[PDB]
Amino acid sequence: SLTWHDVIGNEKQQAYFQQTLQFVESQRQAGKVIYPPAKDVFNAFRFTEFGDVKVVILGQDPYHGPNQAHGLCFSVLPGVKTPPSLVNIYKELAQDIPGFQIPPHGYLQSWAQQGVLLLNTVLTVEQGMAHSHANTGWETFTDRVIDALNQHRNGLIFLLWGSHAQKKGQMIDRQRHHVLMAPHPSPLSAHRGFLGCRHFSKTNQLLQAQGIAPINWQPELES
Ligand SMILES: [Cl-]
Repeated sequence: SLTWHDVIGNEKQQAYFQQTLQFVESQRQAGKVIYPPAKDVFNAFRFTEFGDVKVVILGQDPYHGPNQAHGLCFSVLPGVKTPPSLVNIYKELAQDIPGFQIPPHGYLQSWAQQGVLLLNTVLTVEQGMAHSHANTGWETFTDRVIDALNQHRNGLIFLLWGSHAQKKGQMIDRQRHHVLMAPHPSPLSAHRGFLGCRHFSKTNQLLQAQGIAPINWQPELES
């Protein structure tokens, strides 16, 4: 029943956090193209409340091209070309989940509505520049996010894809929470151990073992 407000609202008063927001705003004011739009930065928290989190998936940076990032890792809004990482996520789901169909869009917010926290560890990026906002304080913030989930929840499933995400989750209590590892679904590593990981069926097995409803991984468009 605890909310993000309850467990991490205190971050608003932290110097590092205020300095992160001040930096992003100054960059925007200077004419830097920063993604996602300001109104979307915290969408993962909007769409999966703290007490509602069942599954945590980490990304690193928001997508850095136009029309892509909207505040959820890996997702793009309807009408946008499915980026390479999500192409591979979808390929895995098609093999892993009976009856899953690769959708003609990349919008994953229906996963968030079911309790899948779609968290990037860095929450903004300058256009075309990977890792541009890596050392701005966002990693501090998302460290606090992961610590809150680790300490104040039990039985979460963390899907940690790639070395950055796995290092990010190094403090997660692996007895109290269920951590699943695979490489990043980017084409740079998908074919070297992500494809075949079966994380989506495994996640559902673990949820069912707890008496929790499994995720319907088939993404839905707005109605
Ligand atoms: Cl990608």
